[PDB]
Amino acid sequence: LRERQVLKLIDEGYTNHGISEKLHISIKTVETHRMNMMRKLQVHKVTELLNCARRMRLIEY
Repeated sequence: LRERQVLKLIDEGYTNHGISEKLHISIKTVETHRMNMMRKLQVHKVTELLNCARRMRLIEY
């Protein structure tokens, strides 16, 4: 739910600063989610996992 919304925006690009501006000033809170998010799909980091949700690995848009 929470890791789905972020992983959703993250997939479409959204480091943290943006997430904090979208979700709310809580880059820290995300840090906790980022970890869980990875332990959900089983990746590594938000960056690596970001591509997971992407499933393209282009980084063009």
